Amino acid sequence: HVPGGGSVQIVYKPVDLSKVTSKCGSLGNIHHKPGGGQVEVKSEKLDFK
Amino acid sequence: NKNSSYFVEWIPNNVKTAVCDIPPRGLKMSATFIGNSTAIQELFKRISEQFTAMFRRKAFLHWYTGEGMDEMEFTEAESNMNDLVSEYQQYQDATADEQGEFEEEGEEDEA
Repeated sequence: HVPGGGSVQIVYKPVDLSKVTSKCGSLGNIHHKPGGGQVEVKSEKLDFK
Repeated sequence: NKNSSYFVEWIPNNVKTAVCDIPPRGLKMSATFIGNSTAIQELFKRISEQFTAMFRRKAFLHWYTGEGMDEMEFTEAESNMNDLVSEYQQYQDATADEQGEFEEEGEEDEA
């Protein structure tokens, strides 16, 4: 007989962050909205016709 | 902090702590230690080599078989302790160093 055991394997496994996916509201934007209307439309020059 | 060299570093802290309110009768304070240093390989490695060297000439076995024991079972218990010995020997000096879930791809030429 040959004594000294057979063989036994270690428990060890590789690791990864799985390309995981979540929500982001901030990622959906790069630009701001244009301004409101700064201009008068009511004014009249009061000509006596 | 004083050493990591005698601690298993891939178990981040090897330590379990507790603090009971009541000491033993006649004492002020105390602690009980229970440890597993992989050094303990030597114990079993002794036992399973001392076993095998008597067994390799069948010494004493006549007393064992006389209580109907099986002659195959020696071979089995000593094999099991050789697996158990090998267990400490492989987990001693085992890696804290990382390995990724990433395979070989044929994505390049030679350069």
